Amino acid sequence: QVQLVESGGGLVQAGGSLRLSCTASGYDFSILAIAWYRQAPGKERELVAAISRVGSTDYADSVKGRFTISRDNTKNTVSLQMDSLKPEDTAVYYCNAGIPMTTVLSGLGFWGQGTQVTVSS
Amino acid sequence: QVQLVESGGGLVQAGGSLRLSCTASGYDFSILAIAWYRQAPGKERELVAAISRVGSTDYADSVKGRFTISRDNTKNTVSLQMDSLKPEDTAVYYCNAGIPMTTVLSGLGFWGQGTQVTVSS
Amino acid sequence: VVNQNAQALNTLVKQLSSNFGAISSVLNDILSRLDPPEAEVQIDRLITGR
Amino acid sequence: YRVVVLSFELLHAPATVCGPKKSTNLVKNKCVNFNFNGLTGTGVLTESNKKFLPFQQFGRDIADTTDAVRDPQTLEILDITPCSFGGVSVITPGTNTSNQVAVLYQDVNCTEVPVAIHADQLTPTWRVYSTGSNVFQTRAGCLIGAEHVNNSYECDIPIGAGICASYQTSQSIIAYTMSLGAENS
Amino acid sequence: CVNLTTRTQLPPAYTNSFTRGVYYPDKVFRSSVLHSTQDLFLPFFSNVTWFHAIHVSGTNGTKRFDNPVLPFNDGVYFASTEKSNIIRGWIFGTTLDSKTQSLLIVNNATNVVIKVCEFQFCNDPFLGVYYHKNNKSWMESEFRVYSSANNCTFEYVSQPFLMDLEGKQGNFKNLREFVFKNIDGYFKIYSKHTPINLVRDLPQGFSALEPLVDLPIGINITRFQTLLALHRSYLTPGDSSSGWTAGAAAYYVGYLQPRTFLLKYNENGTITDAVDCALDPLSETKCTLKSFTVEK
Amino acid sequence: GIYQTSNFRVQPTESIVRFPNITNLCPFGEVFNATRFASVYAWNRKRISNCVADYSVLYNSASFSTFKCYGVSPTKLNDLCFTNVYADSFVIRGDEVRQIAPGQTGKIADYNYKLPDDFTGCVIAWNSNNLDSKVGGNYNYLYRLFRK
Repeated sequence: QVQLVESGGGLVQAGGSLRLSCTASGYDFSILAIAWYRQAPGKERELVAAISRVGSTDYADSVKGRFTISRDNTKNTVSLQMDSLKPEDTAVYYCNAGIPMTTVLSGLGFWGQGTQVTVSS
Repeated sequence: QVQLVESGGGLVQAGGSLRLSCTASGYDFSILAIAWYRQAPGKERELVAAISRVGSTDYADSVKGRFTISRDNTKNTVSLQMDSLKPEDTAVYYCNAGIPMTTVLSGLGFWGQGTQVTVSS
Repeated sequence: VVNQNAQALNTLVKQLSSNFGAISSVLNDILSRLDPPEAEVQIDRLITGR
Repeated sequence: YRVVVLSFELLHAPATVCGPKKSTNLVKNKCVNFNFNGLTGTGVLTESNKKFLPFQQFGRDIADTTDAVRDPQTLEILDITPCSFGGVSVITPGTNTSNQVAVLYQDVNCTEVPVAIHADQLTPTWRVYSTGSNVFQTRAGCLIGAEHVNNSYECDIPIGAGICASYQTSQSIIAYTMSLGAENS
Repeated sequence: CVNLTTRTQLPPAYTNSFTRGVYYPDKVFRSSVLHSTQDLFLPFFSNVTWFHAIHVSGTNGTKRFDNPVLPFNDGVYFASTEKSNIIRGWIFGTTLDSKTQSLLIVNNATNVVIKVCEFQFCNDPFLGVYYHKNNKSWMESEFRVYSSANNCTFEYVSQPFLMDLEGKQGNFKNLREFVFKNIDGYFKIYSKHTPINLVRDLPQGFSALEPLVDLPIGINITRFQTLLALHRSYLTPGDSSSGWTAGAAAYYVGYLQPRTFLLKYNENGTITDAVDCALDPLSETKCTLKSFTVEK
Repeated sequence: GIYQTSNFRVQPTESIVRFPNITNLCPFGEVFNATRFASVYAWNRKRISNCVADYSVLYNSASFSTFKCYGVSPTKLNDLCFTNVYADSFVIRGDEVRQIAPGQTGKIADYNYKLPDDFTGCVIAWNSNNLDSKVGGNYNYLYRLFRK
């Protein structure tokens, strides 16, 4: 079965940088699309980033130009780098897996456990 | 007994921004006034900023309009936001707690350990 | 004497089912579920225990 | 032209469409690596007379070691045993006397000895001791290179189970049952 | 789908479980072995809560509609001494509302319906069988358990427990045991059936519960229910008894706890005896030596 | 004397892997060998879930004019369990087979059967003249050409 494990996160000051990692197991990593969503207390889940199986990338307008997405197929890992982080970015980030049918982009794909990210003023 | 722990600081290029944190323990945070002082090698200690128990904030003339000082009573943490730094600001910063009767402003209150802040040209 | 020998052998054989701090007590499971770089340390823990 | 398009979707729901289900033939009385429904182990599957409950698949002993299994395809119970295992010892008289020796394979029937060594060694010598006319099945194992004799002498080289090997006769190594002294009345 | 009337208030009764509540922890076979397993078991001689479903003959009888809302915790052991298949199923869930998925098990004398759907679960569900011969023989038409069904995340069907039904008065001739557990989002149902010749309480015999059903559902169950087949006596031919009644039946609920049990597998490989290492010092001594008999 | 010199061990001969019966093999043939095929504008959909698939028997027959899988080999995709698989069956002209492709535009793709630019599914096409053609011709299909 599809299995995702989120790692990284933590507390960072405003203007700093952070990294989240998503480890994949139980399926074929080469033919899958993977995305990061985020949810804050009292806020609806919104998309942060997405990368398809062919290296195509997509970002949210709120994070476009600041967040970077990559995926190492050999290690079956997906890495997100956040630069110039701001307090609004504080949230729990979820790694989502979906066949690139808009399934990953629609949020109907597999889910992991999530990782906390806190950005102080 | 009053206990203050300083954290943050570090090295930053001119024009950067950072944050200093003062964690308070061993006393009632709601009824104490807390200030940030600084001292440079070969120089005399001087007041950088101060915040009373009622949120009133005061800043030194040489730093007024650039720094910010705030306090979270729930976390009992005093935060000092540094923006628009210059090489003259390099120093060790200390957190001083005292009853709001000029005791904290006079530098006669309790002292912590200090944190280094370095600004490069 | 017979019971002592039998229980010593029985405990020795049951000790093979102890993780000894490893993720699993089965060598093949560790090899399949992990890459060499960490499978080596897991196997080292199992080897030390056994 | 008839056209069919297969579209695959992986949602948060568990995967349920499959098809990799490799299922080989059943082999008995042969050391093999068996994978029964994810239970992997090396051994010799043999027909078993045990009667598992309808819901019971595995089978274990006092040592919590899998000693039996149920093949899912057909409701049959197969017991598992280690392939052969055993040590190899060399019964040799003093080199000052002769260089010919004998080989004892512990607690293994003489049939499996040629394979229980792989026989792929130096073309003479080792293959000579992997089989031959003088192959004796002892309770301590299989002895190759020693001539079994109905006589009984004092034990010279202890093999086990009341059986000892000597060199006396064209001198050759023989195996016999140790004589516990001389009869007297 | 509202609160039922004619509700009688009675306190909850308790009784002794004896050795009941032993099930095969795993699908493994062992011959003439004594195996110590630490798992969710029903302690020997434990407090098991009693529930009834009976209305004494005539209006003087007490109208009992036992179907209270109960918790689940780490596992449940259900027992039923019954004659006329009054107990027909169960409801499981956390909120018992359409917000989250819930599990329903039902038997209707012709099939077993097992579903994982978020119903509304009216505060007093029942089947409401009709005994009249309007069409011929009793027909089930007053099914009122949930107002609506939507988002059936999973459904399952198996053979009916049939068995059959008979009409007689006296000691119940059927005792059914079940064990329901949830762990790692995995529902497990063990069970056992036996004939009995006792009116109330449990026999002193010993028997094991073989697994029946497994369901891979990652729900967060927190609560337990029960399902009875309400009998409408107003439409019974030959008898003019008015109102809605429940046929005679008794069911016991016990709560499993993490215990270490020494099970004894005979040559057949079926459990023949068990020892609980929390009852008496004798049992602790027995399972510390891993023997059912200990010397002086 | 006698000296225990070494140890011997009989190795596994080749192997053995055993798995349970075949449970409700996925009805791939029911769609591939369907007696009736819907039109392109009304292509027939069949859902596939809770089953075990087997298409190697038909894949290796080499009886398909096209067996194109995007992003994965036709056989490699087998070694992965999916949540749902939808089979879309229809009949189209041979020259129109190219039109069933991801991101393609035209009178059929944009009005009858459209596929997204990111496509990982498979498209299988084979001759159907032996069933959809006879003396006098067949006129039992329709196609949509005009839409807003």
